[PDB]
Amino acid sequence: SAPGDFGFDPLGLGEVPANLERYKESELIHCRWAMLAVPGILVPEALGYGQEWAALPGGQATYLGNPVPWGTLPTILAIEFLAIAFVEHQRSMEKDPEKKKYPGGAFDPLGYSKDPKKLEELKVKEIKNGRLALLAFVGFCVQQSAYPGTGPLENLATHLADPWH
Amino acid sequence: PSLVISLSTGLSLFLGRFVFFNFQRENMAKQVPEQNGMSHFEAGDTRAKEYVSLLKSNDPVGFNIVDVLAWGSIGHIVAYYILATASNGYDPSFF
Amino acid sequence: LAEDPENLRWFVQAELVNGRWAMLGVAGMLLPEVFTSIGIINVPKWYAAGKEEYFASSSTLFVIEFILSHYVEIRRWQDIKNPGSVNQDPIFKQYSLPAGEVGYPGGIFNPLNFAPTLEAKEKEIANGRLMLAFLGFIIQHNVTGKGPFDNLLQHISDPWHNTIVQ
Ligand SMILES: CCCCCCCCCCCCO[C@H]1O[C@H](CO)[C@@H](O[C@H]2O[C@H](CO)[C@@H](O)[C@H](O)[C@H]2O)[C@H](O)[C@H]1O
Repeated sequence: SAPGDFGFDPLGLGEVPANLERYKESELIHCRWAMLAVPGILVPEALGYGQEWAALPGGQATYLGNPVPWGTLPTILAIEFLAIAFVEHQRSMEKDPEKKKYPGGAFDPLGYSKDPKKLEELKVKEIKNGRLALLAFVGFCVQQSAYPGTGPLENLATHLADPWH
Repeated sequence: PSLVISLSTGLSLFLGRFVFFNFQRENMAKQVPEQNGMSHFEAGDTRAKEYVSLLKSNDPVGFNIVDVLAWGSIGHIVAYYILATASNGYDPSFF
Repeated sequence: LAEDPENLRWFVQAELVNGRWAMLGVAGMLLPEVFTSIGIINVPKWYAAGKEEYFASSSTLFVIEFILSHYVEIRRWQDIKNPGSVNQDPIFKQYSLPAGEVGYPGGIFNPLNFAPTLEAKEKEIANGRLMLAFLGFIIQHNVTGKGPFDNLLQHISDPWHNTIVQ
């Protein structure tokens, strides 16, 4: 109920009209990577055999020498958060109208500034699928966010289980 | 179990972000501006602050971590030595 | 300087929803009294359908329905601040547009209107209460009992019972 109608400008609007949801576009493509991750299942009866980094047997190729720290996790991790600061640097150097430097004077006549630099530009369909995805990630994704030690084995009865520990 | 040098690796992540500027432009301390002697009026009650100067080496010396932190931490600090060891020196891999 | 009432929309609409649901509530009872035998709490479940599966549970039933009741109810909300319900027969009643000799304010006593053919939400006035206060009655007397009226042999005469609890 946060979007229960409220918000003015640079904070209110400004932060969000595309901006934060245009950054919540990442959320969806993360949940495109993650819903490029979960689809390990998605297709039943599939051909698999095996992989794929499962429960730690011996990483990439063991290295000719004692693995750096220990575990596959820290070696693949440490890098990820430096080689992707690439994008946000570029994504956090913009402005919406014309670009020069920190120029003369450009606030408002007609045309009214602009719109999220990358506005809707129409196609108000990204958002209709956006909050649709957000509502999912946050929502009944908690169908698999509680006690999911098991997996898929439905056996006929009904649906739902009320509340309980 | 504990990556102990997970994080001492980690903290001199950042204070080498400190080896910084003793070197590169001009003097020390962006030369003592205001320290001793007492900038009037402006040291007065105040200044300066600037939400606009978190760049400069964000990109360059964000490598400083992986320096010592790589090949000089878990991978046996400088094996390429020899340079006057007889009143002793060595120095010898506790690792 | 706002002398007195007021209110309006208010809890005249407050009522009729009591009235007409106390009315229904007692359709609840209606059943077990002529060809009689079956009720009280009877904590139903509640009429129960086929011999093809449930089975004590198949689900929180009860719990759900009224998630639905729920946005239908925001809907009547979704009416009474700003008048929107085609028929329009509760908010003042139907007879389309009118009654609102109390919609823009200034009441005091204002009786109201609303059936085209014909008369009114009026002698649906007092079936309105008969049933609210009836419930009052109805789940008054459980808390000790559960049945009405035989003949003049030995029932309707109240023989011997047992305090309130105490
Ligand atoms: C809505 C806002 C909150 C309400 C609180 C404020 C109430 C208003 C106070 C009234 C202001 C002064 O009003 C004042 O003038 C009247 C006439 O000019 C005077 O009234 C007097 O003169 C009349 C001459 O025939 C007599 O018939 C009256 O009985 C007599 O009371 C009083 O001195 C007083 O009533």
